Amino acid sequence: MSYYHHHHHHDYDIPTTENLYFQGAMGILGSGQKHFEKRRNPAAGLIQSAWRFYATNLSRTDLHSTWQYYERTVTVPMYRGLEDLTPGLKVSIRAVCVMRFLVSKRKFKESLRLD
Amino acid sequence: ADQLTEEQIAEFKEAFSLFDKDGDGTITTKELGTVMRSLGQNPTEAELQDMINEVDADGNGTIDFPEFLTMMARKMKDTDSEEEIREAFRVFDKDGNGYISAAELRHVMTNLGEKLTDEEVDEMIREADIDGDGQVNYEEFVQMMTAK
Ligand SMILES: [Ca+2]
Ligand SMILES: [Ca+2]
Repeated sequence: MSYYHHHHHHDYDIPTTENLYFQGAMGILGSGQKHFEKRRNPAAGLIQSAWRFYATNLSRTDLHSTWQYYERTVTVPMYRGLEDLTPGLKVSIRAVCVMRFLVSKRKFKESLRLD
Repeated sequence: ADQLTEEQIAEFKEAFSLFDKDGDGTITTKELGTVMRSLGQNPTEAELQDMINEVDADGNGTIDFPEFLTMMARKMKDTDSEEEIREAFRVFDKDGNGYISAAELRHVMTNLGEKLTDEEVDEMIREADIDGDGQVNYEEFVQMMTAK
């Protein structure tokens, strides 16, 4: 349906012949499409799940809930119950990062080995 | 090594209790996805099934509390699983001095796996004593991260 056409003209356009050649066997950067290629996604997941496991701080909101408790203290009235069921996001991140990491180890092992 | 002291059981207890709804005592896939969905990041239904396959060897499909505690705790903080982490870098390093350049490191971190935004990529640099050229020694970075 769709084709590519080119124009050739003149004589002796490039007389010099110092074209580069390979005189030996050395490693070349590459991705083997059938298998090696499919390890890019798990390796990145394994590395970045591990980083979360270390992390004490992240760009995400930890301290915002503590600032809402300070607004509670400024009001003169006192409530026995205090905040109810405050969602623990930093604890939640700790719970899911280890699961993601353990799964990532299996995915790295089932992308090291492929069909 | 399941705890150093019994204080850590409280951290594990409320981590479980965020997931469990109404005191049925075990975490099912609906409960597991629900907490993440309420926070605002929702894994695929396929990912949730993949996650509760690798965890929970009893193989019933609901996560038990000591199994969850065992998964959370294991051996405490350690230089854990090094061959798996270390060789993962070695598939994709720049050159035979053992490093990854910052521009490629941001591009892989942003577009693969867990998909970072740029500031948290800079935070990875900020925990290592790096000056000038911006070339990351992955083997050393793993030692710093998994220090004990
Ligand atoms: Ca439940
Ligand atoms: Ca179970």
